[PDB]
Amino acid sequence: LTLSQLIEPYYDTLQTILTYLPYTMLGSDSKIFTFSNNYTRLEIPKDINNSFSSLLREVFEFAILYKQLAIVVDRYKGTLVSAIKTAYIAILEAQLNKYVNDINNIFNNKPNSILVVYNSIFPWISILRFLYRVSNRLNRLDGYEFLTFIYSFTNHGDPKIRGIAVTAFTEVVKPYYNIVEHWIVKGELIDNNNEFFIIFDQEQNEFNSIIKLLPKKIPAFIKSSDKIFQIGKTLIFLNKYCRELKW
Amino acid sequence: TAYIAILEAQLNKYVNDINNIFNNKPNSILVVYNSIFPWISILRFLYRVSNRLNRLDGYEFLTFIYSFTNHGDPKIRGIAV
Amino acid sequence: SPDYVSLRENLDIMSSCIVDSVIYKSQKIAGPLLSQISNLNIQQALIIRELLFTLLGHEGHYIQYSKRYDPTSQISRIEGPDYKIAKNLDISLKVITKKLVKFGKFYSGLKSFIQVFDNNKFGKIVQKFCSEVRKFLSSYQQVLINVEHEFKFNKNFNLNMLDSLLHQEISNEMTHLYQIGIEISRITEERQKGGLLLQVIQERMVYYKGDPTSLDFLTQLFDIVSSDYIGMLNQWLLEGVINDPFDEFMIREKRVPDSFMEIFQSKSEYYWNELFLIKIDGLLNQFQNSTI
Amino acid sequence: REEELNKRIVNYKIQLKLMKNFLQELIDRNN
Amino acid sequence: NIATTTKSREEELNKRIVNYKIQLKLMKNFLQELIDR
Repeated sequence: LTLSQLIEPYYDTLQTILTYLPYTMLGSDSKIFTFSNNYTRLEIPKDINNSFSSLLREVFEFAILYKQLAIVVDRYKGTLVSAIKTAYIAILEAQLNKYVNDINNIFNNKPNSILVVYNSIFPWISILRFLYRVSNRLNRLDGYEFLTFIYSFTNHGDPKIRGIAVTAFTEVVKPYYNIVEHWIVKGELIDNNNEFFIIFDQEQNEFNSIIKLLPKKIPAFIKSSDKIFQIGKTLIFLNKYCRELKW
Repeated sequence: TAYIAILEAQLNKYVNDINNIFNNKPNSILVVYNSIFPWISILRFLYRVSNRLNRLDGYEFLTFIYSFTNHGDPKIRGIAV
Repeated sequence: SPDYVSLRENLDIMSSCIVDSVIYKSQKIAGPLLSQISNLNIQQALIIRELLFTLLGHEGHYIQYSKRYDPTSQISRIEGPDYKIAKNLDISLKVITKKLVKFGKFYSGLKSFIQVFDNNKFGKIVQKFCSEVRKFLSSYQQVLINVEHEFKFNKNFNLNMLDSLLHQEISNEMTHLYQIGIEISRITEERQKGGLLLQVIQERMVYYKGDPTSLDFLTQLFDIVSSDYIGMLNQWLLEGVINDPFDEFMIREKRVPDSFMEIFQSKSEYYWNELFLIKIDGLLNQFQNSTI
Repeated sequence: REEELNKRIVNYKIQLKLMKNFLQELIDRNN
Repeated sequence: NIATTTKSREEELNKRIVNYKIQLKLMKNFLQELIDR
């Protein structure tokens, strides 16, 4: 007889866990694990002795965090108006899709114990924690403060954290570069919200002062800003006052 | 330090040998003794050398070990070299 | 009483989100008394089952945290918990277990070290070291999984085999990482009453200068950890640009206050001769030369 | 005799260092 | 006695002191301009 058999009579606890664990990991209610309080806490049932409960408390960190991220993604999918936050939500959805596929792989290969499950998903601790922390501040932070907040993480020394930060920053910053592209090429302003370093003044009654620069909002990753402003102003002047549409 | 490193390697081999001797359920004390018998010279030599790791300096220790490489016994000279 | 796993309420980007300072008051399922069991095989299997969870830092039915371990204190978490073994275990099994328990202490200490020292205020060197610690933990769990598989299917498995395997496989690297981490904790708590990691590794490496495997591991760790510092130095000497805003780099360029901008623009000599400095604290012995 | 000149030289070295440290302190505090 | 040499020792020391009196006074003027604002 193996070691695990001789202990069976003297050790009582509810493979059955692995039967209902995949449904709990995907942020869904289970016969033995039930969420409560708007999916902010998970109740471990009776008949799970000290050790297994202590181990599960580490595994269930992924389930609750993923459920919170899924709630955020489903809630703010098409409600936010700012382009920066929308791009952030898009990359967040992509990351969650990858996580779900990873879980499906971990449980397609029938696992032997809870520990192999924990080890398989272990590399996702930093990604999930970072995404939860950033999404937690999607409300108070404005369109530009959010971009600056993410940008500060691209310098993180940790390859995993900096990898996810620089992965998300590309798509988060693309809309800003689209604003700059429209301003540079045609000479027009797109951002309806205050998330750019060039603005207008409808109340003004003279050309040279309708457009003004905001030196405080100039991002660090942009270059030759004082030339971008002049290019855009001269374009507006040419295509709306001189009416030289051909050139 | 290098001497301690090789000593640790030898002790690891000895522990693995003991594990083999008792994984094969022995019948009596004598089979146990015969199985580990070839380790008498290695253990005695290592204990004797390590006993003088304090008083001997860095170079005197090297010269002390070097004198055993000329030992005629294949087992003792094997471990010394 | 119901059991709940609830969400807890320079930001710590890797600090545990859920509550983990919960210590169970009494066992949820009452197991057999250890004194009641007299057979050696049963005791060995029971202690093995309890030990698999202990090695990850969790409590068991027969291995319990010492009353001195307070999760609130930072130093207590960093140094890891101390375990007490039930008095009714067999003497030989108790000794062997007391040797193996230390591995759970190191693992818990490292896991709590990551959740504290991996933020922006501790610099790129410490962050990159936390990366190594997290990769080592991932490797160590594959040593624990194999042990569990052998316990489950191998009939010849016994406590001595576990002791020999763990000691011969993962003890050395774990000891190195734990010692470096606890030394960092000691130094950083002393300084409150960054680049210092390289000094700790170099100081640590003097004792293992003759050991091949330990020296190889320490040299590899030093090489990967220092790579960020080499990046800063390379950019400084090739393009004259300082990049990382953590003030880690030795050549400290400082911003002129807005109140003095007009003054410093006129007298650019003082701008270019006073607002570039060399931070002597973070210098290695290679750069400890005036001309260099 | 020239000992006196050397002594004054070192005194002015210290005074210059103090002035530079004063500049650094002032700038650090204003920031 | 200290060796005599073709180069004027006292001249070198005096020039060093004068160059240390220019740096001090320029630094003082700059600090005065900095403090009064």
